[PDB]
This record gives sequence, structure tokens and C-alpha cells, in this order.
Amino acid sequence: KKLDSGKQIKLETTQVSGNYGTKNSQGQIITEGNSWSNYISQIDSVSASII
Amino acid sequence: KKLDSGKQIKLETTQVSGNYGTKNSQGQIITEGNSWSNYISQIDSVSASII
Amino acid sequence: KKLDSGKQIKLETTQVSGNYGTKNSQGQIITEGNSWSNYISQIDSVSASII
Amino acid sequence: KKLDSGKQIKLETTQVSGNYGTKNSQGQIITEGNSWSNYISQIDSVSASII
Amino acid sequence: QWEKKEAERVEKNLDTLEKEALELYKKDSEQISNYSQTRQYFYDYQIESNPREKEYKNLRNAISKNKIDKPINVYYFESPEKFAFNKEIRTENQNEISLEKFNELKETIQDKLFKQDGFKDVSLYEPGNGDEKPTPLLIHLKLPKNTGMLPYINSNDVKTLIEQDYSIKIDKIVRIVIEGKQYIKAEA
Repeated sequence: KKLDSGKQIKLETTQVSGNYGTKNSQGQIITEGNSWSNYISQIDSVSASII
Repeated sequence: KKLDSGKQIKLETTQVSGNYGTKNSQGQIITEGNSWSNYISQIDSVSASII
Repeated sequence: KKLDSGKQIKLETTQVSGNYGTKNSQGQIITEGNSWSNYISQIDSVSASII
Repeated sequence: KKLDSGKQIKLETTQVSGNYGTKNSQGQIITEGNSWSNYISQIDSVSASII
Repeated sequence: QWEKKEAERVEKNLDTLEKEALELYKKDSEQISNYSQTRQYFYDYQIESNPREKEYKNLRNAISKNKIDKPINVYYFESPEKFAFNKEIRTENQNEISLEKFNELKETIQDKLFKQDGFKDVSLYEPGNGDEKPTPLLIHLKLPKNTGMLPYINSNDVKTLIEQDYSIKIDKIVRIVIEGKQYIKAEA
């Protein structure tokens, strides 16, 4: 009922998961067990942010 | 019906699980099998608490 | 209908499953493949009980 | 409604998957990770068809 | 898990005598390796009638069944005595390597050629936490194309068993720090 009015729904992002690419013993690229969130807390804590 | 009165619902935390980070053979941070629950009991029985 | 009377429901534990901690090749504590049920029947057969 | 008439349902195969067997020095045969779809294209590109 | 399953796959599609040889290797690699080193210096009948001979053959013929298609970098620990360094670089308990011992190991392996032989267990990565680091000298070698390398499992890890039939030429050595101990890394 409140949505059938001026009220609108907002969408916000709380986190994003995803992988990065590495190379195994051969020249093959692997992006499966390479979680980005393993480094998110580490890069944010040793660096300055520039936008 | 009792919720439709001065009664409120409380929320309490009984436990929390999660992982920590380590470096495997190649220089990647792994946080999948590294459960914190394996150490909680061992940290509480060895330490003194300070808040 | 018999619960809307003096009859109460009793709870009773028939068994409990759980894990124990060991250290792997590294200095990490593992509690996943280590089941207590593998030892109960053994511990109960080479011991005396004291409460 | 159109099926309660002369109209018939036809069935056509679009693809088939399955395994081949690989032997060893003994007669131990494995037919699980041996998908035929890995070779179909490769056989259809280097060959001539005779029916 | 991919390399695990590939090693467990190679270790099933081979002869049963080769399985027996490799399984005997999983526990008694010491004298098997000594034999693969010093076997060639006996008599003909002495070589053939020797009991440890044939299974060697078998395991040997296993190694040559899995050749690589491109050069592969491997790492393994080595004692300095293998390179005619008849003294200790640093005690297994010490953490630092003296500049003098470093320069001595440099000037004693400058431009020599060291022929190798026998079986050798290697890995495809630098040793890290939990890995066994017995000697202060780590060799980083590049195996060429068409080099037999049999992967196997000693019930807890994965190793690569090769047979070396070449000579090694150390080019440069550097001081490394791993987990708080100093090592020598040599390029061969």
C-alpha cells in the first residue's frame, strides 16, 4: 500500500563476491578458488584511497 | 497477539562462526578450511579477558 | 488432547555426535574428520566409570 | 485440443552423451570421466562419413 | 584438487609391477635411490642377478612413460656436499648465513659441471609452511621437454618422481629468508 504511493524502493550494495585469475603449473588460467574477498580487508588496510 | 501489545522481541547471539587467513604453498591467502571455532575454546582457557 | 492435561512431554538424549581437535602437517587445528563416535565404544570398554 | 485430432507428437534426438571405457595392464575398466562429447567434434572434422 | 586427481589417475593406469615398485619406493626410497645411483658399476651378471635390479627397471620404465611437453620449473632441497662443499653452511639451528661462507660456496660452485643420476623426488613450487626443509641449499632447476616425471602420493602429499641423467650448472646463488631462517637459492 505504501508502495502504491510516492514511496519508492532503493537498492544498495553491501558486498560483492568474485574471483581473480591465476596460472597453475601449466599455462592454464584458474579463477575458481581465488576469492577476491580474501584480500579486500588487506588492501583497504595498507593503502590510501583516491577517487 | 502478545506481540500486538507492549511486548517486544529481543535478539541475542549464541555463537558466530567464520574463517581466518593463511598463505598456502603458492603465495595466495586461503580462508576456507580455516575455522575460528577450532581456537575459541583454546583461547578462552589460556588467556585473561580485558574489556 | 492428552497434552491439554497433566501429561507432559519428556526429552531424553539417545546419543551425541561431535568432533575433537588435532594438529595437521602445519600448526593448524583441524576438527572435521575427527569424530568422537569412533572412540566412545572403545573408551567405555577399557575403563571404569567414576561420577 | 489440437492433440485430440490428427496432430501427432514427434520426437527427435538432438544429442546423446555417454562414456567410453579405458583399460589398463590388467582388465580394470573405468568409464566415468571418459565423456564421448569430448571427441565427437574432433571425429567429425577429420573424417568422411559412410552409411 | 586437480593435480591430486591427476596424480591418482596416472597411478592407476600403469602396470602392476610398476605399482609394486612405486609402492616399495614410498617407504624405502633411501636404498632404492642409492642403488639407482651406484648400480652401473658392477659386473654384468652382478647387475642382472641382483634382486633390487628388476623393480628398479620397472619403476624406471614408469618414469619414462610420462613425458612433459614444455620446460617445467622444479624446486628441491640439496645438501652442499653434493656440490663438493665439504663443510657446513650453517647449523640446522642457526638462522643467519655468514658472508664468508656465502662467498666460499660461491667461489666453489662458480663454473663447474656436476653430473647427476638416480631417482629424485621434486615439487613444482617453492617450499613454504609445513614443507620439509632439511638442508640450507635449495636448487631451482628447469627440466626440458620430453622429461619423464611420475606424480605420486605418499598418503599425505603429492611428489614428482623423476630420474636425472644430466649434469647441472649452477649460475647464480642468492640469500633467501623463509619463515625466519636464511637459505641459499641456486639457479641451475
